[PDB]
Amino acid sequence: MREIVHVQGGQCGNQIGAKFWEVISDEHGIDPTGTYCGDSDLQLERINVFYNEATGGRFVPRAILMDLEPGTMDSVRAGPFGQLFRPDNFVFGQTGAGNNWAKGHYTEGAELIDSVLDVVRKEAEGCDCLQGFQITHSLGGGTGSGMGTLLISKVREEYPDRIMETFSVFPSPKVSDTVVEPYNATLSVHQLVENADEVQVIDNEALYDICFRTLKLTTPTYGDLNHLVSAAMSGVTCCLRFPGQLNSDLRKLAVNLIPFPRLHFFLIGFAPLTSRGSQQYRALSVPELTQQMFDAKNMMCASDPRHGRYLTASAMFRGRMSTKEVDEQMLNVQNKNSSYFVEWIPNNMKSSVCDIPPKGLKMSVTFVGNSTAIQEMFKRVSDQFTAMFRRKAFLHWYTGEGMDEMEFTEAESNMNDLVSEYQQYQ
Amino acid sequence: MREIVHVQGGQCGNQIGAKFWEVISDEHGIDPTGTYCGDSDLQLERINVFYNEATGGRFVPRAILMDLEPGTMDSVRAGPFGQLFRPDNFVFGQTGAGNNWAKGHYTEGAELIDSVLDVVRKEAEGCDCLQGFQITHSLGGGTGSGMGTLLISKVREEYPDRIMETFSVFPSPKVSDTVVEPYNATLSVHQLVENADEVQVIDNEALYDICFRTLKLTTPTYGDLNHLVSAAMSGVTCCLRFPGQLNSDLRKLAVNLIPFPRLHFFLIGFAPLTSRGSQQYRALSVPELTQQMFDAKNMMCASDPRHGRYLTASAMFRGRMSTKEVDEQMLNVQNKNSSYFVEWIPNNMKSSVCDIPPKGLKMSVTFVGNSTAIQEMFKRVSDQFTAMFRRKAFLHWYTGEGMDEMEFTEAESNMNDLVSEYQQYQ
Amino acid sequence: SPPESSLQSNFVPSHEEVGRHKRFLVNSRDSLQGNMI
Amino acid sequence: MREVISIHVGQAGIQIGNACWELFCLEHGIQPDGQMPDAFNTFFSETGAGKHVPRCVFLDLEPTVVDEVRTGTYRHLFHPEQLISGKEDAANNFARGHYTIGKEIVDLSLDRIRKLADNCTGLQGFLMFNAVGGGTGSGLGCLLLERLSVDYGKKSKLNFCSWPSPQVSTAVVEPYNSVLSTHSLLEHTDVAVMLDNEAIYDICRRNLDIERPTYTNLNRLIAQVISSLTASLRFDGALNVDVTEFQTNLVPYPRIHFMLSSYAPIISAEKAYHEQLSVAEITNSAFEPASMMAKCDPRHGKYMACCLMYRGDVVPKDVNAAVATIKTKRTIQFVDWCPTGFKCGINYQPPTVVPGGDLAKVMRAVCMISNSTAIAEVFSRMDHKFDLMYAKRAFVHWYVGEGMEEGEFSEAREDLAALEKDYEEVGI
Amino acid sequence: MREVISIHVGQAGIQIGNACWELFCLEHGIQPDGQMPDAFNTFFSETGAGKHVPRCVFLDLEPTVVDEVRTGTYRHLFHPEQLISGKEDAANNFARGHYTIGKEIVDLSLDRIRKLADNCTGLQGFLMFNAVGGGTGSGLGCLLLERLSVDYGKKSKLNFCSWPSPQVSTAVVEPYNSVLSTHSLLEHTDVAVMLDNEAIYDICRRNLDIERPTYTNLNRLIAQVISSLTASLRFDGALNVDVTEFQTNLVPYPRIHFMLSSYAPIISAEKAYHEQLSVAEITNSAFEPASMMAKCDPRHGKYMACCLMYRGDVVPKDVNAAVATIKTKRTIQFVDWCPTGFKCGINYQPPTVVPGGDLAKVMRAVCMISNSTAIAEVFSRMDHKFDLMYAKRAFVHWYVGEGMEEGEFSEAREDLAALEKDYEEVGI
Ligand SMILES: Nc1nc2c(ncn2[C@@H]2O[C@H](COP(=O)(O)OP(=O)(O)OP(=O)(O)O)[C@@H](O)[C@H]2O)c(=O)[nH]1
Ligand SMILES: Nc1nc2c(ncn2[C@@H]2O[C@H](COP(=O)(O)OP(=O)(O)OP(=O)(O)O)[C@@H](O)[C@H]2O)c(=O)[nH]1
Ligand SMILES: Nc1nc2c(ncn2[C@@H]2O[C@H](COP(=O)(O)OP(=O)(O)O)[C@@H](O)[C@H]2O)c(=O)[nH]1
Ligand SMILES: Nc1nc2c(ncn2[C@@H]2O[C@H](COP(=O)(O)OP(=O)(O)O)[C@@H](O)[C@H]2O)c(=O)[nH]1
Ligand SMILES: [Mg+2]
Ligand SMILES: [Mg+2]
Ligand SMILES: [Mg+2]
Repeated sequence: MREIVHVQGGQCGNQIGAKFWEVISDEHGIDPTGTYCGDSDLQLERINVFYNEATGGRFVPRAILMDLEPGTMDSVRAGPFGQLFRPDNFVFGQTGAGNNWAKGHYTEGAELIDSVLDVVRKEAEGCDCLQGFQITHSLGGGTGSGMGTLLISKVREEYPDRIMETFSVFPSPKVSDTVVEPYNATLSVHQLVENADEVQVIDNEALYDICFRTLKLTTPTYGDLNHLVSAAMSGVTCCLRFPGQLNSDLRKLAVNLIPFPRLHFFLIGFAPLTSRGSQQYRALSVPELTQQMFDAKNMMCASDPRHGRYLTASAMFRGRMSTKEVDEQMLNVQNKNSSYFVEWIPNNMKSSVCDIPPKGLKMSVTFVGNSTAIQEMFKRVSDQFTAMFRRKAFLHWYTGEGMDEMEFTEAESNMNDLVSEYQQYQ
Repeated sequence: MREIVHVQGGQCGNQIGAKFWEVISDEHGIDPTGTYCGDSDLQLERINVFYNEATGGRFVPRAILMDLEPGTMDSVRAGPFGQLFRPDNFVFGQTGAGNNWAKGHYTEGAELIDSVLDVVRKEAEGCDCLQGFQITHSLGGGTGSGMGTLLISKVREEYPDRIMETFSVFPSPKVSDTVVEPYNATLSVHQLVENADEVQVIDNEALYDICFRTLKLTTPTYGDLNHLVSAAMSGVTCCLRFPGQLNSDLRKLAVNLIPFPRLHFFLIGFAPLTSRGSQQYRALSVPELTQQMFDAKNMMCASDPRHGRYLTASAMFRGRMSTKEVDEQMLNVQNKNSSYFVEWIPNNMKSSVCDIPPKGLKMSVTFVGNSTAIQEMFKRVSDQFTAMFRRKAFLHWYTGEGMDEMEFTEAESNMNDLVSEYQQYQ
Repeated sequence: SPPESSLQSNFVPSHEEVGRHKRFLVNSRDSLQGNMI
Repeated sequence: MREVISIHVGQAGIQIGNACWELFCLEHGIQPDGQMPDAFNTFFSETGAGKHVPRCVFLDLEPTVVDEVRTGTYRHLFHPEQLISGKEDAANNFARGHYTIGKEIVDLSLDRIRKLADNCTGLQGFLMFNAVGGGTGSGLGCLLLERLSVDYGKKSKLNFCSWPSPQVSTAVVEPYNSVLSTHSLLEHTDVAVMLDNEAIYDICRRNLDIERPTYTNLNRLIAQVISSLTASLRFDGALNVDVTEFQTNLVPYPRIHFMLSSYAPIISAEKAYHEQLSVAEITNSAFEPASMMAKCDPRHGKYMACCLMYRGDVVPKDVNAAVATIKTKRTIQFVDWCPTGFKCGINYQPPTVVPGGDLAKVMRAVCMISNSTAIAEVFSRMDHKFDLMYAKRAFVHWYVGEGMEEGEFSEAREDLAALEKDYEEVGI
Repeated sequence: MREVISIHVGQAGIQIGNACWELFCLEHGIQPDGQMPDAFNTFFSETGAGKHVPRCVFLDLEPTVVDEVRTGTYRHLFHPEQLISGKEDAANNFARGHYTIGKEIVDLSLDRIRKLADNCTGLQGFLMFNAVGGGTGSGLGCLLLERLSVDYGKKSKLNFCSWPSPQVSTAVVEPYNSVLSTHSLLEHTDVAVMLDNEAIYDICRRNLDIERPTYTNLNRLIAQVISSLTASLRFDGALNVDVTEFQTNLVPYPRIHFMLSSYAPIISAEKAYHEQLSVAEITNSAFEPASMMAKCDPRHGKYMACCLMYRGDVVPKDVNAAVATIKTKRTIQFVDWCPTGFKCGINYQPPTVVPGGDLAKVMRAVCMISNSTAIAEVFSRMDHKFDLMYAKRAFVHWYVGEGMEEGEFSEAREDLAALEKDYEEVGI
């Protein structure tokens, strides 16, 4: 009865959500030809959230593939699980957005946005009531930051009631690429503060941090760290997709995690995770998932939760478990670690229980929390932005294609006051 | 129930404790794959004092391997019973401790102690309450002494009410490997009085001496010594894990063996000991267990205890035996041996019966005494320390990483204060 | 062909490492409360 | 659709364009006659029975080195109008090539560039290769860029020059050709890369061990720079860096568009399979201040942006560690308004062995194109030589005879002088 | 992780290292081409497919020995630029090898140290080999110790140099060169061990019964010392001694680190069969003033620290028995401020014999490295040599004409004089 429409923009966005449709497929028994194998009532009764029928029995994903190049959307199509998406929902664009935010937002992305908005209006409005939109993009390039936020602006005015959950990938600046990361990041943040209900902040360095000091991988590749993101994307909408003892919804997360509308930037994480020679050494109980869901490194953003306070927090447990432990462990972290938890909200925790655990595992859990330590991400991009800005850095591309100087100062204002608003509640 | 964390540091601590986890596996029925091969619940009912359930049924030992060199602790994994240990309880670190106390306690132990407090915290806090800790380490070296001393001061302020039972090996006067052993010993002793509840001195002269005069060996080796220590190590703990006529937890050892808080340096002896000449040719009833534990060439220190008094003394017995024979034979000890016992407190002997004998024996005994003869261990190491420190021997190393000249003078003055306290009761 | 991903469907990584070891040639004795064979 | 048009003017441009058009042709596998026995679309059309024809325009005024193309092995691969020649040469004379003998071959060049650009479904850029220091490369080449900018605007004009080397130049009148060709290279050029010949000699004599290299061996390493720069145009990888990506991350201000090259997995047999060539090793040698391909040592300069293009079996996390260890090294310093100063690209296609060549099998490569204040010295070096020669008006009677006044010399020294001034004000 | 970069400088350093790498390749199982058919990590690298290039830097000013390795049986073992060599030698002159021609080769010396230490992770120590009684051994031996100290701090710099002999020195300027070496190996060498040729000459004559040994027949015993001392760094042992162990138990004061070495059993095939090789007798044959690899009997001084490296099938009980019978035997002395003084590192792996060499296949061996106050004699016999020669200013015009200033002979003599006055100060 409720549908999530996934729109993926950018090279980062298309590759992450290709893993997302791969993990949703085997959570739902979908073969990469559309056929469904394996017999279970629960794996199809709520598949309308992510798949539609095709009068051939083919379950087709709600994917609105987008990038301003015939590049990674060719590799997504040619790879495994690439025949699922409609060839119609593959809007190409041939001019190219070269890591420039104004390219996707103003001067090349404005002539293809009228087609991807037509596609998403054909595919999302043609039902009784859609639950919301799920947008996957990186705010580091030109396509995800530029075209992604342009569609975000147009969707929030056409549907100013639905939930837009955005798994944004902020530029992690300690080790990174492209020299225009602070320009593309800050020029998108001052839009995501208004017209975006939820923004889950993801940094690549934290994905390497899990891949090095939790999974003990040899060579963490882009596919492995896109798999960890798709774990969190599937885990948040678990109750929307399967029955449970304590069901939830994306609006239940929104109303229990947003004290004020501007503060909606969440730290995400997901860990019943373990190394290769330790799953047969490590147990599995609610306290053990709890202690690896607050700790330091399970966060997929490079922001230490100890360097701040939790305004509010939520926990999406999955699988067969006792309802006493899922309540008592959130109490136990609340009263033991009280410094990293605000007081003007008492009892800052939501728990919610799915009954169907993910494939292979016995129980999993995903964190989404509104920690005020997210100020150190906007500060770590602002101090790079003002460094370039004082001597008028790589800018004649941005100004030459139709941006005045006031847009950049307005970018600094709405992101400096975001840090200041997080200061008042820390 | 109760639990014990087995901290072990250095080449001595890792190799001796690996032998301990060998013996406690053979005594609990743990096969060298993680399973249970025996068939009796009198073994398994208290595996939750040294092990943790790990989903599949595998009993992972509750040990914290720690070494500031990827050397012999990699060789622990190679040998048998070496895959039971959990691989992220392995605290690695490349660096390389030269035999040096301030490398272990000031420069290189500091970047590595933050990981091992994390591992101790994840295990100890996972339960409700534990009976205490158990540390095996070497005073002579650098990584076992200097780092093991800093951990037992960190976990003292973290949990200032659980026991600090330290199976420590003291440097030997005749058997002298490592040149800077008296320095690292003296810098370790003066904090070991103020941050360890129980210290058990295990000198390697007596571990050799047991082998070739009572065990009648031909090639005494290091694995032979580590078994002799480990039989004592189970011989102090079996009243916890196994039932008995008169049970005795380790805090009952603490209060009955420590008349005054600074003096807690003990001597151990495990003596149903024999050879191949007389393994058939030897009665193994009660009165000669007490004859062999109260025998000079039996204690695990070169600290000949006829040259001193026996302020307190426990003897935790094992095996099928009667409560009158233990009481009247140790009353016989207090009667005939009267000059070598102390006189201002009565009944300086503690009874406790552990009704399960060790594997292969029908009864055994483990004697832990607080003899004032331990002050001649502190007289020989102080003799070697003053012989070096008069002419400032080997100090340019120790002052290099920021440990002052004065830190040696409170090290010697505090260790002289232990000599005087052990002297005034004699 | 893109590089292979090393992570299973249950989010446990697939193919293991080997530690860069240290010449596991040792010697073995016995005195295990019985004194040498 | 990705399509770059190469325009090789001058004798040196023809020869470096030769070594380039085989990393383009038979690296894609096409035979000498022009048959593979659509990655070729970056550099080639297709005319029926598997005939891919190079997207090149060869320009020269002496019909002797382009005639070697018409008579060599590869005469049936080029179309016989893509090898445009003349009757008489330009003779290191910028005014002859630009004002007198240039305006009879430029009308043929713009016809062939027209027929090769209306056969385009989106032109990425004009990769024009020339030799600053000669007559038709500094002359006709300058007029070609002025005509191409007026007609074919808003799409890039990446130029790799052959700027006159400091000591070795094999001419005497090259300061007049270099300083007066600066105007085209400063305004009518979107990306300019300084690429002299001494630094290629030094790379060949130190890493590659060929102690007697010829121009043919110099054209080798120039070509390997070009193939790695357009590697992501044609082949897949983790991250792609097309020619629009290239100019937008390496050009801080519109006037400053001058860069340096280094392609340093330079190994050869005995120095090839002995050395473990990891990602850290090749990145350190790329930033090493002797493999710069301009004699343009950056130890006295400030780095601005870098364009490390890893190519082969390179893992992205190994790129991440290699960037980090360059940043922590102190002598590799960066200007303060640039915390993020690298644009990492990764190709999957490995570099290619050379039979009878100089390099060997290497599984990974780096080609970083970097802008720095250190490039202000390659113009101040030739400021000394122009000032000495123009003092008593040597060689001026040539340049004035065929149609430029002597004030062209003074305004081009003014264009050079306003050029270095903009570097130290940016750096400080 | 554990790894030792070995820098050989000087002609004696080259042939010593040639015996060292002959033993290292044989023991670890690397062919002369660099192919096996973590123990290779301590001395070799790891190239593409099963290749192990030595982490060695051969450095010399004469070319006649370095190129002979390049044209010798181990040509393809080495990557062919860690064997750097100049065009002219140092002419048995410290001034020439340190001030004039060593400057144009030290830049290539440290550049190869950079590339050999960038791939390494956790370098344990620079093991330097030279002859201080020569030209380039003394000269570049100083110049590398200054340059490595100012760039690479912390990390240990061992130096197994060869001191001039008392009697057979094969030079006439041999006291000038290694007086000027004293400024180098005092405040810049971490640990220095004396290995002079006339002592291994007497060991070969007495123990191996080789009446007429060559330099090779000494260098193979030298390689046995390097194999035994870095043995715990590569093979598993009962007690582990690494370089950080080797300096913290054995170097009392910062300015007393001069050492002697002793090996046992150096016994040939015809004798080892007719004799027991046991832990006890290899120790008393080690603490004997004819197996010292310096003519310096310990009875004329007092020991301060000892570093017995037992290596083989040694049980640790008999090691303590050997230490006990050495704590007896009043012939051997020990200083009063060190009641201890025996660091015994035990390995398991038996020695590797070279086929066609001169040692039998032994099962156990010990390598003393000892510090004593008797080692002041090693310099004190030399004090007569320098005074008798500097008196009427002989051989001076080479040094002062080269570029080394006059007067440096005096404070190099005063630094050496303060070295003896430190040794009888600590021995009282
Ligand atoms: N890379 C490369 N450079 C060359 C080659 N031949 C000449 N040069 C360089 O070109 C410079 C001289 O300019 P030319 O290229 O000969 O001049 P041109 O472009 O042929 O124009 P004209 O002088 O009119 O013939 C010399 O300084 C050389 O360094 C070559 O084959 N390869
Ligand atoms: N152990 C050993 N010592 C050597 C060898 N060759 C020479 N020596 C000693 O080195 C001393 C002189 O130093 P050399 O190594 O010969 O000369 P150098 O250090 O290369 O300096 P130059 O005079 O410039 O050649 C002689 O007195 C020899 O005793 C050798 O092969 N092995
Ligand atoms: N997690 C992830 N990040 C990526 C991927 N591809 C690129 N990125 C990151 O995204 C940034 C580049 O932006 P990108 O989305 O690729 O450019 P766009 O296509 O113009 O939007 C770089 O900092 C990369 O680290 C991917 O497949 N997965
Ligand atoms: N009981 C026992 N003693 C040992 C063992 N290994 C070394 N020792 C003794 O302890 C001393 C060396 O201490 P060491 O392990 O090197 O200390 P570390 O450097 O801090 O690890 C030597 O005198 C040995 O006699 C062992 O496995 N068991
Ligand atoms: Mg009781
Ligand atoms: Mg020409
Ligand atoms: Mg020489």
